[PDB]
Amino acid sequence: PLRDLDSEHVSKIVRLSGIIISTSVLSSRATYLSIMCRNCRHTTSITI
Amino acid sequence: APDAVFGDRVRRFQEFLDTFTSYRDSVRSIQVYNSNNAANYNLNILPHRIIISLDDLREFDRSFWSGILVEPAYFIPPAEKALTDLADSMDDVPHPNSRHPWKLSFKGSFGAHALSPRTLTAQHLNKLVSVEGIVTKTSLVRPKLIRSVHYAAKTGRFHYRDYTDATTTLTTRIPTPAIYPTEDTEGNKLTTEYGYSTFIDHQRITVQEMPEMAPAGQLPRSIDVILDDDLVDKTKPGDRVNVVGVFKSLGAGGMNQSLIGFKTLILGNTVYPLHARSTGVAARQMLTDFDIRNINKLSKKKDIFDILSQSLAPSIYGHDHIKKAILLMLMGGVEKNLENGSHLRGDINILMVGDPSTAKSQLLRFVLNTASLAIATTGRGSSGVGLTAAVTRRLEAGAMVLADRGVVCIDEFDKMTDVDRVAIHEVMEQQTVTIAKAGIHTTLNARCSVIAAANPVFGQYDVNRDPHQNIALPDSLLSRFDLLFVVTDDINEIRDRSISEHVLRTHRYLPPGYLEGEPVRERLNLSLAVDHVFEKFNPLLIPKLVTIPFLRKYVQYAKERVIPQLTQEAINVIVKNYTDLRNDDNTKKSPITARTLETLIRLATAHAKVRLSKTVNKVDAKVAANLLRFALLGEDI
Amino acid sequence: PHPNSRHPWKLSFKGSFGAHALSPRTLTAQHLNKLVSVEGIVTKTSLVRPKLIRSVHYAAKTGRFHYRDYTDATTTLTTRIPTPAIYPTEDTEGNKLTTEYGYSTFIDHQRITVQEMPEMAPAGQLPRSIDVIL
Ligand SMILES: Nc1ncnc2c1ncn2[C@@H]1O[C@H](COP(=O)(O)OP(=O)(O)O)[C@@H](O)[C@H]1O
Ligand SMILES: [Mg+2]
Ligand SMILES: [Zn+2]
Repeated sequence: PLRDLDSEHVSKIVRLSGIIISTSVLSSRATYLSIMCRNCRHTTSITI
Repeated sequence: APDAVFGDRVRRFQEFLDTFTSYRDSVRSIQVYNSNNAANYNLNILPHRIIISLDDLREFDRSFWSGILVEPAYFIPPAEKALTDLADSMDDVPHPNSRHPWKLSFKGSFGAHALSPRTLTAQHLNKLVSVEGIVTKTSLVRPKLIRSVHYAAKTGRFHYRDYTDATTTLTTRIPTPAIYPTEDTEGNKLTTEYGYSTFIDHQRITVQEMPEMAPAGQLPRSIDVILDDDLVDKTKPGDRVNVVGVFKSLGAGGMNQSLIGFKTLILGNTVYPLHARSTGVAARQMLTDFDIRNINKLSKKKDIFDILSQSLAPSIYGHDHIKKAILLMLMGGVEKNLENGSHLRGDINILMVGDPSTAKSQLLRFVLNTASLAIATTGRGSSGVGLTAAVTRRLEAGAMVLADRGVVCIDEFDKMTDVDRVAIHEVMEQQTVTIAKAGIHTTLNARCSVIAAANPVFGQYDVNRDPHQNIALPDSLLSRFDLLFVVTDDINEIRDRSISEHVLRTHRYLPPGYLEGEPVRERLNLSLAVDHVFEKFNPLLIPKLVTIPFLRKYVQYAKERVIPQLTQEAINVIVKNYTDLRNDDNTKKSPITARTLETLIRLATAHAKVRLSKTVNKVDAKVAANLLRFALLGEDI
Repeated sequence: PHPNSRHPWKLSFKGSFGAHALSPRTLTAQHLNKLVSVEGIVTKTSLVRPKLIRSVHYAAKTGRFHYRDYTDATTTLTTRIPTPAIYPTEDTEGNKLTTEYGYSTFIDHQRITVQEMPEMAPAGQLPRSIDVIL
């Protein structure tokens, strides 16, 4: 139950029931972004 | 530094432009138009923008098409450079007083990229997408400094600096935050030279999922669109819109150590205002020379009025003079704006009081569907705040302000509050809405023709009683209605069987491309606000009936290219009929005032517009007075 | 055109220089950023070394030829913004690049030292020298 979540559940898999009362707008998260240095042209890629 | 791939794509798009000659024709026409009114005035200047059909590009080069759709940042700049090179190549005659960058706009089938603000996700980023929605917010059209010109008085020299932001290019640059030059390189104070600096119009609109397709009860989704220097002011809040643009991601999304996620918006390339029913967007239609020829051909016919009257609502049986009045209101009269400032109304209002099920609402829904610009309202479903304007320090247009130069179809007119009734009183004759609220004294234009449906006091029009007791509406309000039609459901065997055979024939109808037992599909008809004249399906079985699209074309042509002038030979008939109606004792359904002289004049002008005549002849006045006498008394002379 | 703007042409100057006709001893800091003619004796000539002014690379995965231009402080009379562009060891999108020698551009560079001529230098005094880049 949502009221029965203590600090022993932190960073652990928990199953909890409830009702959704809000769904925010989708936001864009970078999963793979190419980067380049400003005072250079060094191309690199960061993968998420 | 030049790029080989960039040049290859430039030459490929140049080949594409050479293959499809319509694009040189469009660019040449734009250039000659600009040069011609440049030399004329030493009107308006057409933008350096070309509509590109994506279907033609797919036919020519499918990878170039897929590259533009999927990788616009790498394929749109080369295509724009090719178009600019082509335009400067044809520019043998330069405008009086490469160069002049030409922008591209896209149209056609987008496939999976034709989306909505709800279905536009993060995997559409950096793609050319067409988003359909409703405009909810339009920011101020603000100038953006793209080149500042300064003057150094000590040296007497003019300097300049160009500015660049992240939204002006599809590709990402190195950011160069060049400061505003407040002094020369060597210490001389600079003076900004406004009027020689370059400012580019910039607008940021918000496109939200349309109410007709957004899920019910769910919070809507919105997307930001940025318009630059020619797409600004192309739409207004509440407009249905189709924006074609590159779904871009900007900023760092909190990664750059100084946001929850990346800032995403659409760099608008094309803006199409769409026409949806009961919206504030009129219905522009393309009139080919064949269409105009057919319109003139039919206008030459004597009974064209009748042909246009019966073809309005063939599905409704009867209501023939009501259809004539509806057609005249669709045409309408011509408003008069005298030099001193007074205004004479040229819009025809119609009221239909009647028994239950005499098709008053179907005749309202038909007018809503077929009119160029029509807004549908119901009594007490929209108040004076919802009908007229509303103060939000800013004004929000109501039903009769959005329907300016249009039609307002009010169902259940009797179930309207008096607070709304007074505002309607103002809107019908003076065609204006004066707010004078919360420090906002504004006179909005509400030049709209009102068609309304109402029920009697007891729910059944008692023929024993008089109309004044059966209507229960203010007499001053009934005066504004140019034509008041009382329709009664009289049970007569001939018309009983005839209306029932019609109702069943209409119910026994099949579309050309449907099976016997196939449920007819239905779309929302999002027409773009820019092949036979007659109709195959005839519920009546008789004169010929024209198709609704052709009738809309005819109404548009007569409404936009015919301005009839009253004549003495029509004035004699109008004056005689008005004097008789005022003086003759006949127990009229509606009172006779000086407004009656002007509904005679307006109906005569509308019928003259029907015949495509530039002068109101005697026959127009006679038929106008005939319809009016029917509407007041019920005569058939 | 020669078989197989473009082809930058350089200028060389001759004539009377007046006060700018100097020697390594009389060439002071108030002649800086001036066109001067210096007469002297060559004492040192460095090796004629190539200087990379454009590197051409090949990406085998895409099979495409890329290039990068290099600039230093001595190649232009005016001062630029310094742009230390690194040597491209890979493409923008991760493909390994192979340097294409023979398509890259190397420019000969020499640094000589001009010293006051013995016939005009003061006797018994340490001579003055100036660096010249060719
Ligand atoms: N004279 C008529 N001819 C054809 N259909 C009619 C007629 N009168 C009523 N109907 C049918 O009756 C139905 C209801 O009419 P409606 O417009 O809702 O009536 P009301 O004006 O009383 O609201 C519609 O399907 C309409 O086609
Ligand atoms: Mg009704
Ligand atoms: Zn670096």
